[PDB]
Amino acid sequence: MIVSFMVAMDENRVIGKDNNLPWRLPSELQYVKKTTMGHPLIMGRKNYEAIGRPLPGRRNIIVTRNEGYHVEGCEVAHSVEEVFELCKNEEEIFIFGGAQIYDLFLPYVDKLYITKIHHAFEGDTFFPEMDMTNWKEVFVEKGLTDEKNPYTYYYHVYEKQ
Ligand SMILES: NC(=O)C1=CN([C@@H]2O[C@H](COP(=O)(O)OP(=O)(O)OC[C@H]3O[C@@H](n4cnc5c(N)ncnc54)[C@H](OP(=O)(O)O)[C@@H]3O)[C@@H](O)[C@H]2O)C=CC1
Ligand SMILES: CN(Cc1cnc2nc(N)nc(N)c2n1)c1ccc(C(=O)N[C@@H](CCC(=O)O)C(=O)O)cc1
Repeated sequence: MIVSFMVAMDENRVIGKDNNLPWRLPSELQYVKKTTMGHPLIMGRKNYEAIGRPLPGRRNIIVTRNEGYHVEGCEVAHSVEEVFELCKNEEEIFIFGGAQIYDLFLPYVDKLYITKIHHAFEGDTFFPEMDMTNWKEVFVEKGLTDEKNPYTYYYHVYEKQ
């Protein structure tokens, strides 16, 4: 299948601060919503706890090592292979991150969905560095600024061959 990364990031690749986004952009969540809709979302359990609930219309798969972790409305995988085992006949798969989880699927990544925020937030979890060269870009577009989304941000999509 197609393994896709889906990340929002800072001009310095920052993706989170607390166990939370260092920003609050409701419109960003909607490009994200519409892109992933109808597709499994694989998210690290630390990511999940930052969302606190199952996101409708998609298979929510939560990656933990913890044999006893359960949340109603989500599957759980203790493994990259268990994730693939669950996504047996899937077409595309969205790695919804946590950097620990971006790290686990780096060998499998087929494409990239990156929002770039042009601003410096002082966060502490970063999106890992990626293949110099390789990935050819396929899509650029500018998002939506307003009171509530008061940062300049752009959607990007890359693909490797
Ligand atoms: N801006 C953005 O696009 C996004 C931002 N974020 C932010 O990033 C932060 C979360 O990222 P991060 O802290 O790296 O954590 P993660 O979201 O990657 O979740 C980490 C958890 O995944 C589980 N895990 C890690 N490795 C394995 C393994 N080999 N097998 C099974 N389970 C494993 C562990 O769970 P356990 O300890 O239970 O065993 C680990 O604690 C938060 O601040 C969040 O808001 C996250 C996603 C996107
Ligand atoms: C902490 N966080 C993770 C998050 C935020 N922005 C991202 N942005 C991108 N580009 N990629 C990600 N992986 C990403 N992940 C969240 C928090 C809330 C919602 C959320 O409730 N989103 C709704 C849409 C808005 C809503 O229902 O309130 C959804 O179902 O997608 C999603 C992501």
